[PDB]
Amino acid sequence: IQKTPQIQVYSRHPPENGKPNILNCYVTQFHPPHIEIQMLKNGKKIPKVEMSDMSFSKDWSFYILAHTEFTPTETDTYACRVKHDSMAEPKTVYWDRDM
Amino acid sequence: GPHSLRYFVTAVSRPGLGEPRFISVGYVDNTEFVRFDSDAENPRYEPRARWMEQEGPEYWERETQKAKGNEQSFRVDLRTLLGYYNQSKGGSHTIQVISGCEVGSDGRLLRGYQQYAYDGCDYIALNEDLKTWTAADMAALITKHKWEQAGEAERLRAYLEGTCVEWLRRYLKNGNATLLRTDSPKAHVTHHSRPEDKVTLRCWALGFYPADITLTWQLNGEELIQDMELVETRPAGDGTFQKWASVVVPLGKEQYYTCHVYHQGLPEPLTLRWEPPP
Amino acid sequence: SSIEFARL
Repeated sequence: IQKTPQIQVYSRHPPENGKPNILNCYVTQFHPPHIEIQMLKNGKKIPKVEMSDMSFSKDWSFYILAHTEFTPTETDTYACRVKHDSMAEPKTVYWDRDM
Repeated sequence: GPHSLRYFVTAVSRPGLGEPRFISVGYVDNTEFVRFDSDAENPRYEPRARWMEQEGPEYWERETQKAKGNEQSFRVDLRTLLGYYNQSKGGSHTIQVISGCEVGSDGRLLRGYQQYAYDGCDYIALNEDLKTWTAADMAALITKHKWEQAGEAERLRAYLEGTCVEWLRRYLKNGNATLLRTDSPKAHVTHHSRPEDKVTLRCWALGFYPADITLTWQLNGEELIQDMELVETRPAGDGTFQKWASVVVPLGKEQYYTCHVYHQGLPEPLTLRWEPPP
Repeated sequence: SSIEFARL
C-alpha cells in the first residue's frame, strides 16, 4: 500500500523581485520513504538544493522539506519535481507567487 | 497543560544495497530533541535542541548503545516479517514504531504509546489499558501471542509509567524555557484576479508557532466554509509556519468579507479585510 | 530515554 506525495512549492518570505529569498518544496503524505526531489529553474535542474532530514507523522506517512536560495524575477519559472514509487511518472509542481 | 515524550523509529531494508537504514527521532511536546541515523561510520544519538547539550557523555553513550541495539533488533524483525508474510528477500520493506508517553498537568500518564506499522499499515499496538494488544492482521497475531506469553505489556507499562514520565520531567526542566516558545501570526490579505467579474481574496498567516491555527472567512455574518480554499499548514523553514485561506467574491464586494485568524498565541482573534494600498 | 524494543 503506497501513498502518493502531496506537494507545496512556496517561498519562505513574501516574494519581491530582486530580493534574495528561499524557495521551499514541502513534500508530505508519502510511503514508501524513498523519494527523489529536484527543484528546477526555467526547466533546468537546480544544483544546490538542501534537504531536511526525513520524518513521519502519526498516520505513518513521511514528509520532508527541500529548499534552495533564489532571487525571484518577474519572468523566471520555478518548479519542484518529485519521483515516487506511488506515481507512474514524476510529478512537477510549479511555483505560483500568489500561493 | 499536557506534555509528551515519544520516539518515532523507522527501519527500511535495502536488499542488494547494504544494511537497513535505521532512524530514531525523539520528540518532547512534539518538538524533535534527539536523533539517531544509522547512515554513518560511527552513528550516535545527537542533540537536536540546544538545551539537550546539557546531558553528559554517559547519557549519550547509553542512548546510543540502546539505539544500536534496537537497530539490530529491527534488522531481525524485517527478516522475521518476510517469513510471516511469505515475501521475497529482494524487496524493500519498512517497519515503524511510535513509542512514548503523554502526561497530564498532574504528572500522571494520560496515554501510553507502543504502536507498530509494516509497510505503512498498522501491525500491532498496545491498547489504552496498557495490558492488552490489538493485532491488525494474521501476521501480528503471532507477535501478539508471543508478547502475551512474555508479559511484554507489563514491561512496557513499567517503562511508560516510570522511565518515560521521569525522563520527560527531566527534559521539560532543561528545555521548558525554549519549548514554551510562542510566535503569534502576522496576517494580511492579498487580492488576485484575472479579467473577469470575480476576484480571489487570500488571507495569509505567517511566522507563527506552534503550527496549530485556524483561518476563516466571513461575509458580514456566517462562516464561508463550503467554498473556501485552504492549504495545509507548512513550514517556512526557519522554525515558524505559514498558512492561507482564500475565497472567490464578486468584483467590488471585497469590503463585505472578513478574515479571522485563531491562534493559541493570540490574546484575541485577528480580524482583517482587503486593504488596497494607497 | 527510549525503551529497548522486543522482537516481533
